[PDB]
Amino acid sequence: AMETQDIIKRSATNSITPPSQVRDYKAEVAKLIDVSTCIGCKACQVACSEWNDIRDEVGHCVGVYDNPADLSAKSWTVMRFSETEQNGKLEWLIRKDGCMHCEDPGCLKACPSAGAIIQYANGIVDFQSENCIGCGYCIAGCPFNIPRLNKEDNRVYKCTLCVDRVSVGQEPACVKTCPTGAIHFGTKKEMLELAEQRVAKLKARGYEHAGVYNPEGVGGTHVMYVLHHADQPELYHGLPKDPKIDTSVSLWKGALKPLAAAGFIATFAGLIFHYIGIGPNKEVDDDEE
Amino acid sequence: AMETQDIIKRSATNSITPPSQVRDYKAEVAKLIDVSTCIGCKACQVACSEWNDIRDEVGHCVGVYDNPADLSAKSWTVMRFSETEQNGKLEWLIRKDGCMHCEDPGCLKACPSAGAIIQYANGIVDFQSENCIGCGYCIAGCPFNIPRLNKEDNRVYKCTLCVDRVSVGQEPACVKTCPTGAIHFGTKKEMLELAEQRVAKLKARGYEHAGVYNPEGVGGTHVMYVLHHADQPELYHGLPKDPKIDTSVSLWKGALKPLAAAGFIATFAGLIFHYIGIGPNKEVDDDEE
Amino acid sequence: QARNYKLLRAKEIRNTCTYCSVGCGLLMYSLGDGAKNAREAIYHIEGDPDHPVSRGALCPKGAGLLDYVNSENRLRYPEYRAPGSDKWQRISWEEAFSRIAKLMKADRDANFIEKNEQGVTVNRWLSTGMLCASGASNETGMLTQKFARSLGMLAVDNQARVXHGPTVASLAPTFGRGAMTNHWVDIKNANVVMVMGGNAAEAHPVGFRWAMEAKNNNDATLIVVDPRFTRTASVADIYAPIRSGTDITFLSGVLRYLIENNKINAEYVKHYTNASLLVRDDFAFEDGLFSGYDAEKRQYDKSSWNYQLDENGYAKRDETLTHPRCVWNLLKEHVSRYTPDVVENICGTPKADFLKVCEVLASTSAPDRTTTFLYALGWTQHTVGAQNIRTMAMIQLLLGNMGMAGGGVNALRGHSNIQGLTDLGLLSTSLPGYLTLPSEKQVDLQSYLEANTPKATLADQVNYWSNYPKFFVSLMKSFYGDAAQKENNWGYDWLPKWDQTYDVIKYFNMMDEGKVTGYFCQGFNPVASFPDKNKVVSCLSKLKYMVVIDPLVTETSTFWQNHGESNDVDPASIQTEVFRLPSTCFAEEDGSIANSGRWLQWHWKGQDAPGEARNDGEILAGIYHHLRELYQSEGGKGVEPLMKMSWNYKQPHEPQSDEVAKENNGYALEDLYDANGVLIAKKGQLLSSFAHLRDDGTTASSCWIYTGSWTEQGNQMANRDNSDPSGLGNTLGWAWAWPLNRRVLYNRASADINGKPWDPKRMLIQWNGSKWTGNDIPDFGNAAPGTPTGPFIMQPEGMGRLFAINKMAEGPFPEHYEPIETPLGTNPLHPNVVSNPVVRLYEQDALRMGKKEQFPYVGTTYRLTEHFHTWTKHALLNAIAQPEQFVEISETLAAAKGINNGDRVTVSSKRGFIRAVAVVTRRLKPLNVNGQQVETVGIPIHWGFEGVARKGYIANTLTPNVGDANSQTPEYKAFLVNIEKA
Amino acid sequence: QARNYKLLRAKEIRNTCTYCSVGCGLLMYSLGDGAKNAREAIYHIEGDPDHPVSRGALCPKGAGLLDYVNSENRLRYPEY
Ligand SMILES: Nc1nc2c(c(=O)[nH]1)N[C@H]1C(S)=C(S)[C@@H](COP(=O)(O)OP(=O)(O)OC[C@H]3O[C@@H](n4cnc5c(=O)[nH]c(N)nc54)[C@H](O)[C@@H]3O)O[C@H]1N2
Ligand SMILES: Nc1nc2c(c(=O)[nH]1)N[C@H]1C(S)=C(S)[C@@H](COP(=O)(O)OP(=O)(O)OC[C@H]3O[C@@H](n4cnc5c(=O)[nH]c(N)nc54)[C@H](O)[C@@H]3O)O[C@H]1N2
Ligand code: SF4
Ligand code: SF4
Ligand code: SF4
Ligand code: SF4
Ligand code: SF4
Ligand code: SF4
Ligand code: SF4
Ligand code: SF4
Ligand code: SF4
Ligand code: SF4
Ligand SMILES: [Mo+6]
Repeated sequence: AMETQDIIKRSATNSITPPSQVRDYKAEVAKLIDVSTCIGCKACQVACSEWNDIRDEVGHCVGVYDNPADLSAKSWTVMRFSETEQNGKLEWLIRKDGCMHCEDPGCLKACPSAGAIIQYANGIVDFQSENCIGCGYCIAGCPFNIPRLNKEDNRVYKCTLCVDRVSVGQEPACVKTCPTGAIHFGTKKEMLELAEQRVAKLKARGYEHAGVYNPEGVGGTHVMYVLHHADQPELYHGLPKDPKIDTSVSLWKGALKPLAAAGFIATFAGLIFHYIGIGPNKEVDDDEE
Repeated sequence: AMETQDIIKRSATNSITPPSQVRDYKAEVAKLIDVSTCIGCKACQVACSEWNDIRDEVGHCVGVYDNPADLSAKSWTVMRFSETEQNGKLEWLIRKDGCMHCEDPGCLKACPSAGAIIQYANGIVDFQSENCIGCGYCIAGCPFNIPRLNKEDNRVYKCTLCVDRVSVGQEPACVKTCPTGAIHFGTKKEMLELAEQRVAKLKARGYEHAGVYNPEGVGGTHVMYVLHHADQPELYHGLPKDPKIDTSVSLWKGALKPLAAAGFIATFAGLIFHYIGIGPNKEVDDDEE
Repeated sequence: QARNYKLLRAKEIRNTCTYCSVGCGLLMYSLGDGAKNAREAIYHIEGDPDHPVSRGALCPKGAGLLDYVNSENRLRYPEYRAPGSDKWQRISWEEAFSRIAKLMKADRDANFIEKNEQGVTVNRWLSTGMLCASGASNETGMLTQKFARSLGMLAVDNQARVXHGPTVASLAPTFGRGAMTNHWVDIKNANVVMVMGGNAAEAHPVGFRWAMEAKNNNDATLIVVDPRFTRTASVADIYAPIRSGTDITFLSGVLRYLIENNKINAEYVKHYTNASLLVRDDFAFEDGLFSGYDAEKRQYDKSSWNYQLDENGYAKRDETLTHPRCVWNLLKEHVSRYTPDVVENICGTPKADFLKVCEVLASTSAPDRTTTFLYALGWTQHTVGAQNIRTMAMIQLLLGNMGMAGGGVNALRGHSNIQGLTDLGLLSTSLPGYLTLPSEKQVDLQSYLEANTPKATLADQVNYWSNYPKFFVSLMKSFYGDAAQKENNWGYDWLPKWDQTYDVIKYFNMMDEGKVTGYFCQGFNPVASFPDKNKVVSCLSKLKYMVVIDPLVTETSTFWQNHGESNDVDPASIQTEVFRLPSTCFAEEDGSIANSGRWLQWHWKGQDAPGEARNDGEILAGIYHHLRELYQSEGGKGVEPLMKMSWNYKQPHEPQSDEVAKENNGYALEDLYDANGVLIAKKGQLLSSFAHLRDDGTTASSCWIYTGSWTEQGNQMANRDNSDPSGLGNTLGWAWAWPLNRRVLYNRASADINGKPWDPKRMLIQWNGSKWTGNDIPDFGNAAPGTPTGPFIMQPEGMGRLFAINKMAEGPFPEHYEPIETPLGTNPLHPNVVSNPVVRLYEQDALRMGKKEQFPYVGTTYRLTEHFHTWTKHALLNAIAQPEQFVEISETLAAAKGINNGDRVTVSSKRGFIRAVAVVTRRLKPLNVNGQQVETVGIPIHWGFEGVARKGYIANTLTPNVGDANSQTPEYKAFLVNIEKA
Repeated sequence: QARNYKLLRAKEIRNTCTYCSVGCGLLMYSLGDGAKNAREAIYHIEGDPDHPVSRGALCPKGAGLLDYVNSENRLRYPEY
């Protein structure tokens, strides 16, 4: 572990013993998914599985184009389809779903196993499986419901932002494959620029609420979207509006720990000083004099 | 460890906590050594040591061409020579020896150190030296007598099937070097095909018992042979006929463990419930009333 | 840290996607560095970033190629199924070749026809036929052509018969050639992109990127007109519904709108179309019928469908366009009936939607604005398929969009190499280079050439087909070599002569009557792809022998096997001997394939095929040599034509791709000189242009339009220069396009009569005082601006035809006719003529047609982005993407039937049934048509009984056995069905 | 995971076996990318898969060339 010496966050690691991160002068990268240019071809699902050496089961059709129906340990990205008339005419909104590579990841914050989840200087959040204990805390800590457990090895898996390709200078497999160029990749700074240019074009076409989805509640994401209707992200098969780490999780992983620590220390002190101060309670402390 | 997330077997690891193996959709590979085309040049020994950065000692000649005389920590493959007249005329049977990369490896089964031996989805069985304690259990667990201890670091070493070359798309060093093409490499499925084609040709030349050596007793191997005399593998310098993990090793590493576990738990329960049930045996339990 | 990059030391090989005609570039990776001891194995495939069309992208089909190449269903060994057997038996290649050759020789000797009843030598064999592989290389194609014709076969077709045949039948008569006019990247230059009669975002996704580039970055308007709200509609600016089978009404309505509002490029129309030519006084149209109808033969005498002739024998003209008989005025009269109300009443398209489309299209009548049409089967697969296309082509001529960058007619091809097989002539009566086999009435070479060499119909025209003799004699020299001489008319009589066209529906009608002994299915799965599957299986069951050549298990190869409802047959009752021969796939050979834009692209081998699989040329050679040797020692019928065909390859049993590609390009057989005495080529050298071909036996080429593809300068199909100096997306240095590397056909029309570009920001060619030069190779000769020479150089009159004279079977102008199975049971425009009056419908098939009382809903079949026909279901990645068969219906129909989304349903027609999951959606909605509510049931075509996706039913179990009046392409897109809960 | 592939950024040079007349093709690998400040040092040699005679193969002599090139007995200075 830590061979790259650019680990800026590490799960279950005390704040006063930070992970190796001297090689942190690197530009943050990002994937930009422009749903207004997506044709729902699923090429990204196929390219992802092919590159990553994984295959999900052959499922069933239950009335919709969506398939697989959900992310799983063997499907790291899935296209989600939504038909709606909420905006005045029939629209088919199609969105690629998978890890958002949050700047402040809830999965990492909730994880109880040291080093099971890490965040690289470039923004990629990845699972170091040797340390995963299969507790599933990360599934609840994630504001986007992304981590998935593999029944065959009790470990979670998800989109790695093709860390094995990016680490040596190549863009992710899904990015490269996208037929229409709905998916873009590069430094986050220039992806934000491309996103704003696209939003301007959508507004010029009549989408007054077009916008970039890069949620401040999780510190921004390294997988962002350009949405025709940024005022209604739920329309895109439940994309959360203003996502953030849940308050109960923040308290549980935050203040509860040192509070409990103080109680324990204080209790031990009290009991110890108590025994010593007063002495045992035996049958006769009186005939001892 | 587990960075490749395709570890299908791991030494000394409980069956209910399997190693990371989500990326398991990969074709199995295999080396096929056709001894009927081997000229005993030893190019494979040289290429192996050159590629792997190892050098054995300069030995002695004791009357045979074989040299080094045995596999060692510094010689991961050796040519074994046999002169015989058992089949009616003088024959010089020459066989390349080294790890068979068994589908069900006895070395891994016998190993007591977690992660010291692993098996990749593609069939390669390799030693992760950081975890080796030098006990040598693997030497006895191996049906082919392959593992060898390095006196200089107390760890075992053997043919890695050039995992460092195969992992990035290139065939092993010995495979590439073989002057006559006696050694072939590719997916196991197509190597089995090549083996059967070769066996057919040998039969057409009069070798009625020619056959493929891919022992079912160890679940098949990822290093296989085409033999002129598959009915007599011992002729090829002791190649085992119908090899399998030894019954004593299977019992020792198998049933003995949970049995002992039950005894321990049951004993602890008995003793504890015994003390509590009857109470101490002090000098006078009678004048206590 | 992360796992190491898995391709760092793999062998990298360049190849091309094997599925659709976009022609995306691939980079395949194999385990092994090419050393002889390492058997290469492809383990990953992704896109080639430098390819100009795909730029690294791959849709789900291309991206999942690994799972096809390594499919568990790849064929490994020759297999044989005995008469009445229920199992395969593995046999050796030599056994397969000998058995097949014996069966073929016995049948050919028994049924070969040397002479017809009128005493003419015809040398034809009709009792054994072949289906050819549009998914295989051009080199395999030429070997197949030589194999089939030397044996005298006329029942020889490739997928074109059931695909774009109607396009060739309509675009050739209208513009001069039947191919897609522009190319993929060029679409980015459009101002309006029309997707009608196609679903490009699902059927040609990577190519569709350029339509999205036009929309997003060129401010273009994307319009989709389809009975379903598709994934292309998802990204469209405008969506308008239309009832299947009514496109001619919608498009004729557009023509009426343009003419009435004078939204045309007047100077373009006046000079570049036949608008000013005068039509014979006896030409007429009334109540659904044109003049010359013979109601008993159900065909037209087309004598009146022609121009009036002047004193010099050329077409008379009236440049003022005021004469009542000029094409322009007759066109105006013909489309006057197609008012917006008529369009709404027949098509179901609301007037407000139709108006939006008319207005946007009309905005491109300006010289500097263009519309480009992207279409395919939505228009071709109808009894009026060719006429659907005629109407759209006429629209593009009125708007002045042909020959323009960002304009044209992008008739998107299907299979990766259907373009190549069409080019090479693997169609019943065709020869390579759009040449034609002799008809049995053409008793000698002179008669044959005269019939195929058109006389110019206006003075001063290029009329390039006048060169037909040079192409034909050169083809004969390629086929026969020294055996073809002036003395024996270049081997003229060795070619089979046709008495009629043996299209697939006709041939299966013959098979059903017991007239067909054997059949070859090379990369073609008719049990899945032909109409009326229950009848198809019944027909194949009458065959004595069948030979399947494929890299995968196909439903056709196992038609004799019982698969429950999916294929309820009794093996014991089927006596057919079936041979299944394992072939290579695209990744296992080098060779070339032609994409939709006419680009011949070379690809390289990445690994050996699995097991004992062999390449297509080797398989043909094995059978061919065994067969010809039998003739050498036994004699037989039709010996000479078979034995004279050349097979001049260094290794006769293993022809190499480069050898065949060079034959296609052509050679100089003697030193050649120009008229000034200058050497143009030396004996033995490859030719650089078809302009050098001669009719005197000194040149050879087995495909004249391919001359220039592999010259003395090398294999141009392997060129990889993606430079685009003009910024228009034209890359003359990548691969090689026919003809003579011209990327945009009809480009002389990109400029006005004075040579000035219609749009100065899109100049393709310009006059420099002595020649035409520019950003594309001129599809023109050296006629100076201002001369009478027209821009459509393959047309005898040099013009785009608004009036198609005597070229179309059902009329010189398009006319609305209802599908054979229509939900209305009548035609609102003329109840006396409901469907196409010249459609051919066999009595046996008429008995299998249903009526609206029993089958009230419109049935239509189409594709999903994730699968390719019934091929990709053999690949795990694609099976995961769309695992189970479904059909699409509206919320209205589902509610009426009590069907909840996801429920199982049974869809049926007069011919059979299928059962599937119901996808209930607002994307399908009933339309108001002629006072009724018309519902559509959509049936995707990807599932069946072989593969790794969930088992399903062949969609063609439902389709009608009737086709286009010109090409006999099946009406798969508009028929009748019923639906019930299941 | 496995040790990284040791030749990924080495300089690759084509040469021919120095021993017998078969003339097998070689691909030699040197430490250094050819920059003037790096003194090249061959550290691995294997066969050239494209050579028509050898097709990547090398016998024990050709396969062991590294130990000849870097032999402890290589001559270094003129001696008298
Ligand atoms: N994903 C994928 N790609 C393919 C293929 C594949 O199997 N799968 N096959 C390749 C081949 S061989 C070809 S020929 C192409 C064809 O590609 P296309 O013809 O574009 O594709 P289809 O899906 O057959 O359907 C065309 C569209 O026409 C609509 N339609 C149905 N009836 C009518 C009608 O009468 N009028 C109009 N205007 N529309 C109608 C359908 O709803 C459908 O969306 O696809 C190629 N590309
Ligand atoms: N209902 C309905 N029917 C249709 C259509 C429709 O829209 N609806 N569309 C029609 C059209 S346009 C078409 S193109 C057809 C297609 O239908 P088909 O072409 O019959 O079907 P495919 O599944 O594409 O299979 C063709 C074969 O090529 C094999 N092949 C691959 N590479 C090679 C090779 O190199 N050599 C050989 N020998 N074989 C190879 C593939 O494995 C596959 O089995 O379907 C048609 N039928
Ligand atoms: S590959 Fe691109 S266009 Fe296709 S579904 Fe994924 S994001 Fe959308
Ligand atoms: S999306 Fe979820 S899994 Fe991904 S980085 Fe954010 S919190 Fe973690
Ligand atoms: S399941 Fe999640 S939370 Fe639990 S150890 Fe593994 S990564 Fe951490
Ligand atoms: S970035 Fe890589 S891991 Fe993530 S969805 Fe795309 S292809 Fe899969
Ligand atoms: S290199 Fe090949 S021929 Fe030589 S000894 Fe080894 S296996 Fe035999
Ligand atoms: S041959 Fe021995 S060392 Fe090699 S994998 Fe088999 S049991 Fe282990
Ligand atoms: S010597 Fe063998 S058995 Fe012992 S720890 Fe090392 S690998 Fe395991
Ligand atoms: S496969 Fe590699 S480690 Fe094994 S003997 Fe051959 S060269 Fe040595
Ligand atoms: S199917 Fe067509 S669009 Fe998809 S990758 Fe292949 S050639 Fe490209
Ligand atoms: S590698 Fe061996 S056979 Fe080849 S040239 Fe060198 S000595 Fe000769
Ligand atoms: Mo097609």
